[PDB]
Amino acid sequence: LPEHWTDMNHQLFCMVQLEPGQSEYNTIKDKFTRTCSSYAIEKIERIQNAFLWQSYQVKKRQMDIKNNNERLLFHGTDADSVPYVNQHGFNRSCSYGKGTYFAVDASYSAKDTYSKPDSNGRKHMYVVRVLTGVFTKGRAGLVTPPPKNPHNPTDLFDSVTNNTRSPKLFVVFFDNQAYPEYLITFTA
Amino acid sequence: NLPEHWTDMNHQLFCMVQLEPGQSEYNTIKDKFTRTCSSYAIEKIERIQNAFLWQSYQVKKRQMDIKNNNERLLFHGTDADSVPYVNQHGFNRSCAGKNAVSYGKGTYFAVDASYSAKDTYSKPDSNGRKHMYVVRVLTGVFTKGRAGLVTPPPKNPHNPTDLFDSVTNNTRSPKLFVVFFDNQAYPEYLITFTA
Ligand SMILES: CN(C)CC(=O)Nc1ccc2[nH]c(=O)c3ccccc3c2c1
Repeated sequence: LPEHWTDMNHQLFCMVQLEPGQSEYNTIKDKFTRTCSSYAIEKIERIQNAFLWQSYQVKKRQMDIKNNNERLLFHGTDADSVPYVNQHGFNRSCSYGKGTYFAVDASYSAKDTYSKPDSNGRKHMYVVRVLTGVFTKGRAGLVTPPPKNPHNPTDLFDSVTNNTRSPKLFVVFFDNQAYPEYLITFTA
Repeated sequence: NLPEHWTDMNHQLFCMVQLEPGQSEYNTIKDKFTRTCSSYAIEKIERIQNAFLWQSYQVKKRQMDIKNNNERLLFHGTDADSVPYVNQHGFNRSCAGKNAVSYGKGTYFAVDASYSAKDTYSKPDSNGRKHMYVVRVLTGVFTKGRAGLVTPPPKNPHNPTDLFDSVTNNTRSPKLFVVFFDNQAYPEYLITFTA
């Protein structure tokens, strides 16, 4: 488990609210305001999920071995999906393909369509480690990433993007490819 | 890290190992198959040695043993065309076929081999070969399913994140299980058989 995590008293999951003014809080704030300077951050929480982390890191080492595979991306969701995501992560079962979507810019996940405001006006987006690895442009109807070689349909790309030259979003089609690291609660 | 009974796979992240009849390993799998499919003939049995699928699955199994008898050895019949993909990548619910009677949108596994042996599942290729996997499936704690499930239901309606590990057709007498997550099943053997 990461050293910068706080003690979880032999628990496997906990949300650790960050302290403003500290490097950790500010680093995340900086990546958000970089494109969302008009929004007001209410709080930032470090998601400490021992189980999700384990599966993700296993996935990461497999990808490093099989091929710079990790990207820090954004994911805005409604309030109701937050509890599930904290515990279980991102599910494709819940358009450049039918997987989970993650934005390069926080501005993109800030849209009400994504970070849908709750009755109190709060919006939610995750700061996510995503295993984008080797990618290709996507297309609707993808249920899995395309094969690197059409004549070896089992060697797959790790993710897809909207535009390979200037990626603004990535899509992953498997469970343990995204780790929600922080949850940003913010308002207008 | 990998099972010590596995053949060397040097430099391979994966390989299919053909089993020898007369062996406990081959014979036992044959016995579980013929237990309900005595009318079919087994062409061959291959052990699936997938390093990555195994690692992920075992991490997932470790986690379900802590959170909660979570593993079942079940059958999965597929067409020939899905074999290559399942060997490398395992079972995908996004590519999963609608079951005749549906208890959710995930990958299905049978208790009896007789069930998976139906042409609708282990579809005969042009040569008449049928295919089914022997799978280690993390069923864990389960409940009766229902169509339109995209994940397992919560053990409790008011704590919607604490989920069941799988769903079945009948809790008292389970003949099939459905899993909705990627590494809850490891394809351990591939049974090729004929009429
Ligand atoms: C039908 N979908 C709109 C359901 C949904 O929840 N989508 C969703 C939900 C969250 C999303 N978060 C993102 O950062 C993002 C970035 C680029 C493109 C999409 C997203 C994004 C999309």
